[PDB]
Amino acid sequence: RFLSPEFIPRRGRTDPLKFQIERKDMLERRKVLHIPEFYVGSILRVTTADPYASGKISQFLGICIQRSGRGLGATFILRNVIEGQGVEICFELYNPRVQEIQVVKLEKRLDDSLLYLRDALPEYSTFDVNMKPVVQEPNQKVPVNELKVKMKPKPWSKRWERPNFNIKGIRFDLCLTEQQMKEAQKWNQPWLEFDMMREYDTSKIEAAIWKEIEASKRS
Amino acid sequence: AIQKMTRVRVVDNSALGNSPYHRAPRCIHVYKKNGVGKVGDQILLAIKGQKKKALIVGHCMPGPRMTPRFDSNNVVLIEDNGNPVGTRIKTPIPTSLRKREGEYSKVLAIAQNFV
Amino acid sequence: KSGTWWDEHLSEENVPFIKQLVSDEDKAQLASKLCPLKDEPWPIHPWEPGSFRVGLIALKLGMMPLWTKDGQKHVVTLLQVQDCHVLKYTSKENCNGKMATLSVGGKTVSRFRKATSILEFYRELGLPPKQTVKIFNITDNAAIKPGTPLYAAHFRPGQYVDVTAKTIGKGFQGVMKRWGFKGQPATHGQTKTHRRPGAVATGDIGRVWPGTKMPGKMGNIYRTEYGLKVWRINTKHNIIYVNGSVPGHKNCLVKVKDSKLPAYKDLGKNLPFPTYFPDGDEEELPEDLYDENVCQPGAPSITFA
Amino acid sequence: NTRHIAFSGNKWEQKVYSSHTGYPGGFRQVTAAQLHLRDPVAIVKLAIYGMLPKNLHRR
Amino acid sequence: AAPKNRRTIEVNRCRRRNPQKLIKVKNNIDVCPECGHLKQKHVLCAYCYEKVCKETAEIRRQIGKQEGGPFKAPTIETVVLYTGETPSEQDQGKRIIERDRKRPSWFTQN
Amino acid sequence: ISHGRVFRRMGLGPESRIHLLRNLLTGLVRHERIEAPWARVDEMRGYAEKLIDYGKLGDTNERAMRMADFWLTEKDLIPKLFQVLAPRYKDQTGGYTRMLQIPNRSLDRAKMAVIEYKGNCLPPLPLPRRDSHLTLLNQLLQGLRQDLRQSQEA
RNA sequence: CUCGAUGUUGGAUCAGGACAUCCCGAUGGUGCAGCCGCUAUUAAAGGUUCGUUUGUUCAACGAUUAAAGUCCUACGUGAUCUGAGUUCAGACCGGAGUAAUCCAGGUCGGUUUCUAUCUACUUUCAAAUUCCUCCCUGUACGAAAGGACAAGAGAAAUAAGGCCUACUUCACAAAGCGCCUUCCCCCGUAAAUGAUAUCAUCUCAACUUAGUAUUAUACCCACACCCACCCAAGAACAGGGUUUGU
Ligand SMILES: [K+]
Ligand SMILES: [K+]
Ligand SMILES: [K+]
Ligand SMILES: [K+]
Ligand SMILES: [Mg+2]
Ligand SMILES: [Mg+2]
Ligand SMILES: [Mg+2]
Ligand SMILES: [Mg+2]
Ligand SMILES: [Mg+2]
Ligand SMILES: [Mg+2]
Ligand SMILES: [Mg+2]
Ligand SMILES: [Mg+2]
Ligand SMILES: [Mg+2]
Ligand SMILES: [Mg+2]
Ligand SMILES: [Mg+2]
Ligand SMILES: [Mg+2]
Ligand SMILES: [Mg+2]
Ligand SMILES: [Mg+2]
Ligand SMILES: [Mg+2]
Ligand SMILES: [Mg+2]
Ligand SMILES: [Mg+2]
Ligand SMILES: [Mg+2]
Ligand SMILES: [Mg+2]
Ligand SMILES: [Mg+2]
Ligand SMILES: [Mg+2]
Ligand SMILES: [Zn+2]
Repeated sequence: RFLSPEFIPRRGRTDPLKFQIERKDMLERRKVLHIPEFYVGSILRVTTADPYASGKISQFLGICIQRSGRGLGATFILRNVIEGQGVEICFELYNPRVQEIQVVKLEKRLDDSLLYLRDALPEYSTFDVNMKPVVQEPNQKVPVNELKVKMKPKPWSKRWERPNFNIKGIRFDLCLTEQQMKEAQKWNQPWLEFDMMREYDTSKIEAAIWKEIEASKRS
Repeated sequence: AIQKMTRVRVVDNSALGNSPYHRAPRCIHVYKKNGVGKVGDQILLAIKGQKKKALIVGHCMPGPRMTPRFDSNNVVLIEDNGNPVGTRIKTPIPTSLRKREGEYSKVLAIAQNFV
Repeated sequence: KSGTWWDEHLSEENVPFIKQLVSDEDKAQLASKLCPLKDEPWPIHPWEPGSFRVGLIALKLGMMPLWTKDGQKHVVTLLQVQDCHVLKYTSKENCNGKMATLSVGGKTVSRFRKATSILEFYRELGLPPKQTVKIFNITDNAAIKPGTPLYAAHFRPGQYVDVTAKTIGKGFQGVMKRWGFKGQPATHGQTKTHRRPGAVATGDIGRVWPGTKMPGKMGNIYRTEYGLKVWRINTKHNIIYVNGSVPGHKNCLVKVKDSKLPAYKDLGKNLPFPTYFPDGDEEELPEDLYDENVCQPGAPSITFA
Repeated sequence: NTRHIAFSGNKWEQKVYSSHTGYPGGFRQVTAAQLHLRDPVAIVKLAIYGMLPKNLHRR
Repeated sequence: AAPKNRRTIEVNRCRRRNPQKLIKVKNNIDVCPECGHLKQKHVLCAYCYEKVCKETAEIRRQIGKQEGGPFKAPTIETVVLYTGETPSEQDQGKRIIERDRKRPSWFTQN
Repeated sequence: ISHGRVFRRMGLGPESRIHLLRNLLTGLVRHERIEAPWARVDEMRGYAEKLIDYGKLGDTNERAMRMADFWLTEKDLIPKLFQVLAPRYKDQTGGYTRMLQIPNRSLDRAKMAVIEYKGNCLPPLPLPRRDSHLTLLNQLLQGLRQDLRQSQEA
C-alpha cells in the first residue's frame, strides 16, 4: 500500500486544516491526472503542454534522482544525457501543464537520492529517449537495483564519502584511498542514530491520511 | 549563473570556437544591469585573444520549474547584427528561446535539438 | 495579596465542570449571534461612491501554490476567519478623528486569562472575548450593529486588499542583518572588524544624527502589505486565498481591509455592502469561488494553443 | 477670530517660519499663509510665545 | 575608555537604589499543611523532602547491603517491609528490603 | 533567532549533551528517583519515556536491544529494563515519569528538580494536591452542579 | 590654539551637507527642418558601474550605462579596520665627503594599545526611480539620407518593506541565489481682459488660467488573571497563550 511522499506533512507548527484542504485539492487534481507510483531510480517519461514548442507538446524521459516538497507543489527531478550533454528537469506533480506521466521502468536504488549521478560516469546517466515500457507484474515487490556506479576523478560536486550523505551506491573502494576513507571517517556522529527525540512517527498521520484518501475515493 | 570571469563552452560549429587554444573562453561582460546572465542573454567573450558576442543557451544554475538545467555553461557565438557564426548546434537547447526567436530566428534555425 | 488563578482552589471534581460550563456558554453565545438580520438589524444602505466598509481579522494558516490559465504560478496565503464579530461602534463626532469607526474582534480566548474590565465589557454584548480588537474607519452609511458576525464571503475574487500584521520579531540584530550594511572583509589583516557599523558620523558635528542606523531591536512592528489580489474564496472553512505573502508568522491574527491604492479605488460597487449576510442570503454561495483565471483542480489539463 | 488676522505689507508671502525635525534633511520652512492654512491658531501662538519671557513660567 | 570625571554620591545612590535593583517581595510563600514550615506554591516542602530523602537513603543502603556487589540489579520487583510486617501475596516473588523501624505514617503501605 | 529550537544547547557539544543525558537516564533507570538541575532533568524525560517504549517493544527486537545497549552504560540494567520496567507500565500508554521542582541547590542556587519512575518501591514524595471538595467554594460549585443537572434532567 | 601629544597618504564601512546640475523634470534663444547638439533660467526629492598596471589621489586602456558631476565635512571617518606609501633602528646600488656620515634619489624588510564615565544616537511605522520592448510610425519633419514628441500597453533593473508554497544553503526553524507589494507635487515661463499711459501691455496694478497638496490616506488604540508552564516574544525586563495547571 503505497502512500506518495508528498502526502506526509513535515514536522512543525502548522494547522492541520491547511494540510486537509491541500490534500483535498491534490486528490481533486489526481482524479483528472493519474499520478503513478515511482521511486528514486525509476525511469519516467513526462509529457507536458508548453507554449513556443513543436506541436505545443514536450516529452522528456529520464531517471528520477530526487523527490522533494510536501502538498501542492511537490517536485521530482529527471536527469538524462542527451547528445553527450546532461540535462536535468524539475517537474511539479500537480502542475496543470503536465499532460501525462508514464513509468517506463519502476525500480528502486540503494539510496534515497541519486544526485551523485552528476559526478558519476555518463554511462550511468545515459538512457534511451525511446525505450519500450517494461512490464511490472501485479502484486509484486518493487525491485531494488544494486548498481554501484563508478565516479569521475575528484573533485566532485559534493563530498559524497562523508557519513552525513551516507551513500551506499558508490564504488568508494575504487574511487578513493584508505587515507581518504579514514579522513572521511572523522565527521561521523554515532549518537545521531541513537538520538531518540529526533524521530518522526508518521504512523497516526499516515493512517488518517489513508482514511481521508479512502473517503475521497468513495466520493 | 554566468558572470564575469566565467569559463563558458561554445557549442555551435563556429570557426572561432571549437578550436585549440591555451586559454579557455571566458565572459568579460554580461550586458545586464544586474550583472548576472541567464538563458537568452548576450554576453561578451574573450576567445582566442579576441572579443566576440555570444548568446547564453544553457547554465548550471537551477532556475524556474519546468525548465532544463544543463551540466555546462553552453553558449553560441553570434555577431553584432544578431547572426550566429556557426551553422549547427548539436547540443540541445531549451525551448524557452522560441519566445526570443524574434531576435534569434537564425540561431534557432541553425539549432537542431530543443529540450 | 496572594496570586490567584481560576483553578487554584478548585478540586478534582470541579476542575472539569467549570471548563465544561464555560465552553458550553461560549458555544451558545456564538450560536445565538447567527441571525443579525433576524435580531433587530440596522438599516442596510446601498453602496455609494466614496464609501468605506468594514474589514476582517483573519488567521494566517499558511501558503499554497496556484496556477492560472496563462501557465503562470502564483503563491497565495490562506487567511482563515475565526469568530470575527463586530464589537463596538463610534460616531463621527465621538471618534475624535475624521470618520466613524467600527471595532472588530478576532480569535476567541479564555475568559480566565483576561482583565475584569474586558470581561464586563464582553458580558453586555454577550460574546466570548476576542484575542485582538482592531478599528476600521467606515462611512456612516456602512454602520453595522455590534454583535454581527463576519465571514470570508465579505471579500470577493477580483479584489485587491491590504493586510496589516506584526512581523516575525528577530530580536537585537547587527547592522548587516538589520539594514543590509556591506560590512568589512573577512581577510587581509582585518582585526576584530567584520560585521561592525564602521563610522557612525563625522568629526565636525561632534554628535550622532537622530535616526542613524545602529544595532537594535528588529522584526516586531506593524507592517502593511498593499494590493494583494483575492484569488479564491472558500465559504465552507471561511478562507481567503490572498496573492503573495503577508507579514507575520503562521497562526497569527492579521487585519484585512479594502486597498487604499488609487488604482484600486471605487471598485466596491459589485462587492457586498455593508457586509455579507448568510442568513439573509437565499441563494447559498458555492463552496469555492475560484475567481475567473484560476485553474480549478477539477478542470482538465491546460493545453496551450 | 484668530483665523481673521491681518498682516501689514506682504508679510503673508515674505514672512517665513522655520523648524527642524532633528533628522537629516528635516529642515522645513513655510510661509505665513501656509502656516495659517495648516493651523489657524499658530501665528498668534508663536508671536505670544516669542514675546513671553524666556523662562520656565512661559509654558 | 577612561572616565572623564568622578561620579558623585548622589548619582551613585540614584543608580543603586533604583526600584529595579531593589529586591522584590515574594508573594508565593505559603505554609505546609503537614509540617507547618514555610513553602512556595510551586516548590516541594524542604522539610518533607529531606525526610523522604533520608528514608530513601536508608532504604538504598539496605538494598546495597542485600546486593553485595556492583552490576547486580535484580530482575524482580522490590518491596520494603518494616518491623512487625509479613510478606504479602503481592510481595511474593519480590525482593524484600527489611527496615528496623516502625513504618512511617506518611509512608502508607499501598 | 532561535525559533522552533526544541533542543537546547548544553554540555561541551552535541556528543557531550548526549553523554550527559545518557548518564542521567542510566541513573534514573537504576535508582528510579534522581534529583538534578531543572533543565538537565527535563531534557532527558522524553528520552526516558522513549526508552520505556523500546522496552515495551521488547528484548527480541534488535533495534530495541541496540538502543538499550547504547543508552544504558551499565549492562546489568538492560535485563531490568526489558523484564520489570516495561511490564510495570505495560497497561499505561505514557506518562511513566514524575518531575517535581525542589528547593534550589545550596551552593550554586541552581533550579533543581527530582524525577522518578512511577510505581517505585521508594517512599512517596510529597505531591501538590488540590483543595478538598468540602471547602466553601467547592461546596458552592457542587450545589450549582446539582442544580444544573436537575435543570438538564427536567 | 595645541610640542605635560590635536595620529596623517591611499583604501574598506558609514555617510551629512552646498549647487557652481552629469542624468531624469519644467522653460527662453539658436547659425533650432527632424535626429543630434550649443547656451541661459529653475529644480538637490532619486541615482551616478565593474576591471587591467600603479601604494596611489589622479591619469592611460577594454567593455557598459541616463550618468559614470565639482567640492566641503580636523586633506569627514584608524577609542570601527587596513599599512601598499610616507617617516626610526638593518642592507644594497649611483652620487658627495679623507673619514664618520648624507641624498626631493631608487630598492627589500620593519610591534597600529585601550574593559565606555559623560553628551548624542540605537524601527525619521507605510505615496519609488530609471532603462528597454511593442504601438504611435517609418508618422510629424525632411530634396533624400535620416528620422521624432505626446498618449497607451508590457517586461525588467535598482531601492524600501515582508515571507518560506516550489528551488537552493538546510530541515520542528533561520536564510538567498527564491517569491510578493510599492500611490502626490515642486513654479522657469506661456497666455486672455485691462489701466496709469482712453492704442497697446501676462499684473511687484486691480485680475483669469496652465497652477499645485491644510501632502491625502493607511497603521497604532480594550488591560491588577499573571504564582507557575509554553511560545513563531525575548539580552534582563517586557509581550502573547494556558477553555493545553500529571
Ligand atoms: K603639539
Ligand atoms: K597639552
Ligand atoms: K560630558
Ligand atoms: K504697461
Ligand atoms: Mg558546487
Ligand atoms: Mg592579444
Ligand atoms: Mg523571534
Ligand atoms: Mg563580506
Ligand atoms: Mg593586534
Ligand atoms: Mg578575526
Ligand atoms: Mg555551558
Ligand atoms: Mg594635555
Ligand atoms: Mg549623502
Ligand atoms: Mg541653480
Ligand atoms: Mg583627515
Ligand atoms: Mg585599533
Ligand atoms: Mg577616532
Ligand atoms: Mg611597510
Ligand atoms: Mg655606496
Ligand atoms: Mg617599503
Ligand atoms: Mg617578512
Ligand atoms: Mg568597545
Ligand atoms: Mg513613445
Ligand atoms: Mg491684449
Ligand atoms: Mg485698452
Ligand atoms: Zn512539609
